[PDB]
Formats: sequence, C-alpha cells, structure tokens
Amino acid sequence: TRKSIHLGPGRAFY
Amino acid sequence: EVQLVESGGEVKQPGQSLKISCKSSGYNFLDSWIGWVRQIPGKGLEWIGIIYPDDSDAHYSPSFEGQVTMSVDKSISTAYLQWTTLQASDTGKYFCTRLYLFEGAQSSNAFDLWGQGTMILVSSGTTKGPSVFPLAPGTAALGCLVKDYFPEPVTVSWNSGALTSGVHTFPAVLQSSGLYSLSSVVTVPGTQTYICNVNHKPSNTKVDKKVEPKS
Amino acid sequence: SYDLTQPPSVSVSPGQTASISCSGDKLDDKYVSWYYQRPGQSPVLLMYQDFKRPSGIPERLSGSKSGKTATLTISGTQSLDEGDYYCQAWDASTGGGTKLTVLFGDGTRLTVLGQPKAAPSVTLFPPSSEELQANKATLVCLISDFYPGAVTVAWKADSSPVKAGVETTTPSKQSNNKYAASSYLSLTPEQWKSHKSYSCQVTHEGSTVEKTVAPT
Repeated sequence: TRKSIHLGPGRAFY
Repeated sequence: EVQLVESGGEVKQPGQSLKISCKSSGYNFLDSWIGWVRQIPGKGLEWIGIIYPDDSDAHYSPSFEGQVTMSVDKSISTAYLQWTTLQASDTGKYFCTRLYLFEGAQSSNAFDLWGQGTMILVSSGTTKGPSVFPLAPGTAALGCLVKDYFPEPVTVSWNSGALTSGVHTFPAVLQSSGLYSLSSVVTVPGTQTYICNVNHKPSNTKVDKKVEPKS
Repeated sequence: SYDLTQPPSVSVSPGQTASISCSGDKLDDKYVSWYYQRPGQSPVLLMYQDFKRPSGIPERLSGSKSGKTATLTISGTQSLDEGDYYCQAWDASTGGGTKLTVLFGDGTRLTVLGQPKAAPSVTLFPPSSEELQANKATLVCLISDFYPGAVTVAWKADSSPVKAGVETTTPSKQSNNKYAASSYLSLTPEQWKSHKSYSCQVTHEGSTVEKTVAPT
C-alpha cells in the first residue's frame, strides 16, 4: 500500500 | 513534468471566504498524501494538515482544524484549502506538498515535492497614493520619504533615471496602519539639480520632488 | 504532541562545516527529515529517514542521530547554503483513537560570512517642514554598508528608551553586497518639539553608531 505513513522503525500506519 | 502548481496571490477583506488550489501533474495523484504548510512572513513553517486524495482521509493541526478545510477533486487532480471567514491572522504564504513513500527494509515518508506557494493578504486597506517629502541633505545623504501607500509597489528613480550610482531605495514598512512607506536615499559628492521620481502605478500617482538642503 | 527544538542561528565561514541540531521527546524511535528554504522560495527536502539523501542532494550534506538529537551537517559550506533549515518528524498520540501530527522545528538561520566585518553608515533625518504642515512627524534612520546583515536599533528621547511609532525593516542585501536597513520613528509635531534631542543608535556586532537630531 501507498497510503503508508512510517514514523519510525516498526511504527507504521495504513 | 512531475509538479504541484498552486493558484495565484489573493487580497481579501476580513469576513470574506476563500478557496485556493493545488493542481498535481506527472504522477498518480490518488496515491500520495497532500500536506499543507503555512509560513507567516519571516517565521517558520506551520503544519496545517494532510489529506489522502484516493479517499479524502484527513488529519489536522489542532491550530487550524475547523478554521480551514481540506478537500480534493480527483476528476481534475486538484487539492483545495477553504476558509469560510477570513481574519487578519490568516495572512501568510500557503504551500501544498506531496508526501513521498521511500521504500525498503526501512520505509519512511517525507515531503519531496512542493507547490510554489500561494500568498494571502487579508486587509481592509483601500488603494492610496503616496505623499512625497524631501529628505534634505566626504559623502552626503539626501532623499525622499515616500509615504502612506497601498498596495505595493512603488518604483523610485533620480534625475529621470539619469542618476543611478549612489542610489539605494529601501524595502518598505507595512505600518501598523495597514499602509506602506519607504524612502530612497542618494549619497553623493552641492550645486546640481537632483530630483526624485516616484511612481505608484496601483493609483497612477507620479510625483517629482525637488530636493535642496536647508536654505 | 511534543516539540522539536533547533538553535535559531548558526554562522560559519566559507569552508567551515556547519552543524544544526534538532531535539525532541520521542526523536530516537522517530524518523527525522530535514528541509532547506531560501527566503522567498519553496522548501527543499535534503534528508529523510535520519540519514538518507534524496536523489540530487549532494554528499557534503549528511544526516545523523544520537539519543533524542538529530543533526544536519553541511560541509564545504558556501554562500548558496545560506537560508533556513527545518527538521520534521511525526507524532502519533492516542490522547482512545490515533491522532496524527506533522512536527516542524522552529528553524535555524545559517549565515556564511563571506567578507570582512563592516560597520554601518547611519543617517538620521529630521521631519521635513512639508511633513510638518500635515501634522505628522517622521524620523528616518538609514543604516547602510554593513556586514554581516544583522543589526539592532534603539531609539531615544533625550536619553529615554522610546517604543511608540518605532518601525524597523529587516536588513536586505544591497547592490554592492553589503546590507541596508531602515528604522522609522513616527511622532506628533508636539512630541518633536516636546523634546530637546532624539537618538538613533544602531548596534552592529557589538559596536554602536549613534546619530542625533533636534528641533529645529
């Protein structure tokens, strides 16, 4: 998915 | 190419509404988040919001939520920012931006591509021509104080442009009043004519002022 | 929710390596991005995931991290690099339900000193007689030929620090590559008479230049 927002290592949304 | 092209500058009186745009091209508009950032003149970047074009999922800065609304129109690849009721403190430059997904063992995101910025000015100033006052004089400073004009710009030349060196003309002050003033000084080596030509095309004011020293 | 802190200014000589720090509560488990903005222009992405450069960004810029602190390092620093730098990360607070936030730093102004220090010429003008038959009074303090482009202006009634009517422009690069700025003191013809002398005192890099005027 391209709606992916990553804040940090192993911390992701969508 | 691959870009974000924003709509033009805006001057609005308080209480008016407004909708500015952000047209993407060169990539799949639906599949990356669009952000919006504001920057007041001479301050840092301020997050307003992000929105996912594909489905219009949105997240707002608590500083802007409900003050302003994000939206898209997929039919034309456009993002929008909408105010219902403008205020003095909405003045600033607004940028839209695309969040890029950088993939790998480590995936991340960052805002790679930016609009050129939409300027918004909220003012109740009405057009005003400037008054021109002489600033009587090794070197010697003289000049013209160009006073109380709206809006920008004024250009200022000397001796009908005949005199170029020893000419500095200042950035202009947006006085608390909501009108601008500037001055234009010429440092020189008297007895010679010396006239400052002020042009403020927004009001069609042309003023030629003779500068001589204290009698 | 937390805040990113960067120092507001950094100054370096051409060639010196410049360093810009960015601190914040959860920075160590958070990817930091860095942005450049030249005033009047759009931001430019220099760095994502702490340390990775977008295609086109030169190798002399490098990103690093240690504890809650991200750092941007600029080596071979040259004048083109002058401008503002911003870090940014994300925050996800429950507060149930997940609230997303883009966090910016306050920004850091980088100056590169590309010429020797030069004191300003100050010119203080008194209200013209013309301006006086109009029942306004304007003192015009013109500050030129200084380098680097940062000053502070103090105004003064006899020897009293005044702040009413004081408008001052941000310095801007002149023709000859030195800076200019101007300060305005807006008063009434009554206040102009109401005092013996008026003072403009420009401080530049710790040294100050004063011009003074008097009615009439």
